[PDB]
Amino acid sequence: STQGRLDDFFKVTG
Amino acid sequence: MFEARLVQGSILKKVLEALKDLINEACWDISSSGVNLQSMDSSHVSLVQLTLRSEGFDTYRCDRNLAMGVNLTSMSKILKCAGNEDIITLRAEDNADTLALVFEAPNQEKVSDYEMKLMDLDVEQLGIPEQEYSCVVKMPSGEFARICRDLSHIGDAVVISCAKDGVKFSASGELGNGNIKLSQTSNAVTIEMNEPVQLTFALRYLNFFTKATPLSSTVTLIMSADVPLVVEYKIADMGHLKYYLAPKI
Repeated sequence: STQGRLDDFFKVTG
Repeated sequence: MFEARLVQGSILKKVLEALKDLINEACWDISSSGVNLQSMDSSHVSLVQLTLRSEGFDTYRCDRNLAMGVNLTSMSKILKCAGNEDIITLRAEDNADTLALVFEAPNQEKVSDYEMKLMDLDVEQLGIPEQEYSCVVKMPSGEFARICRDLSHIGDAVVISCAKDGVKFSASGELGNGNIKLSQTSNAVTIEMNEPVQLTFALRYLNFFTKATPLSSTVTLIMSADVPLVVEYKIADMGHLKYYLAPKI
């Protein structure tokens, strides 16, 4: 229903 | 200095034709081992991972390991100025704010020299748990592209489902609903299922990925429960181009 983002699955930092 | 000479310039043209629409800015990681790239779209809905091993290049030199920030739109344009059988050479200094691209026509009398500017970039670190190989699909890259184009007319999203009958793609719209089913019997399409999986994805991004179709005769689709989808194209014993895609809900 709603488009997910990779941050919800992968660990993202920068 | 960095210097990477590639006989089949088409590969680099093809690479950027794939990225430019999916991604605008990106950082190029250079090393003694080869060229790699890793970046996510502004929406972080997708991730790209490129690998180009030094052994694929006719001439390779990298003294200091680099991290070149680049505009891929600006860079794809320069590669338009390259022919499909131009030997392409990349060049840069140990401390580079510019990137040099050199195309050598096969006629042995035309040589182009383009020099583009780099940009200071905020890179991202990741972050990935390795896949559960729940469902894997090997098949012609073109067929995959065709499938994605067809259902793009039907709806904005696709539902992918695995079984041993095979794997199935489904879309729905105000027009109607369409389902494409794929079965294994070769040999070629290949479906290795270890568990039944069922996820939803946006066709927009899949259609971006498929512009990498010219790079490989085949495409690989690794799919796992509630983890992002993986779409892989091998690059002629030089490496691979890997697309990650986040599902819905």
